[PDB]
Amino acid sequence: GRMLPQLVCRLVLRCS
Repeated sequence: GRMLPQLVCRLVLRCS
């Protein structure tokens, strides 16, 4: 995984 399964939800946290 990593940078794929959370690339979206993180996207939120991408900007976190």
